[PDB]
Amino acid sequence: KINQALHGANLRQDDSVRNLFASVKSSQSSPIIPGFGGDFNLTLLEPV
Amino acid sequence: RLTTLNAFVAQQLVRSESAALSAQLAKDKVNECVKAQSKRSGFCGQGTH
Ligand SMILES: *[C@@H]1O[C@H](CO)[C@@H](O[C@@H]2O[C@H](CO)[C@@H](O[C@@H]3O[C@H](CO)[C@@H](O)[C@H](O)[C@@H]3O)[C@H](O)[C@H]2NC(C)=O)[C@H](O)[C@H]1NC(C)=O
Repeated sequence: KINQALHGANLRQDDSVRNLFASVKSSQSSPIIPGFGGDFNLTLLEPV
Repeated sequence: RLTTLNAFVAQQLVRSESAALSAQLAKDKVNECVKAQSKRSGFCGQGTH
């Protein structure tokens, strides 16, 4: 019983995390380009 | 039995404070995005509510 309870808890917390993944997903966006921001050194934000 | 009832009272207090906070949240929705067209996209209505 506690095993199916923790299985339920794990599945609903995964449910919550992809609800917030659906929340964070934009309808449209732009690919990140190196040298972004012009003179703005945002290279730590660069995902490469 | 008395330990079981003590744990029962503990979880009843847990669900009581959870219901109190949930009622605070519920009145926050009914005052925030129900009676008004707020800009809370996804907080209560997904997309542009
Ligand atoms: C934007 O910021 C980042 C990080 O703050 C800068 O990264 C820099 O990257 C270079 C390349 O690895 C590092 O150069 C190294 O310097 C040492 C001596 O300092 C040298 O011996 C190595 O051979 C290597 O060339 C540099 O340390 C690093 N800077 C920092 C602060 O970590 C990047 O250059 C910045 N871009 C602009 C346009 O300002």
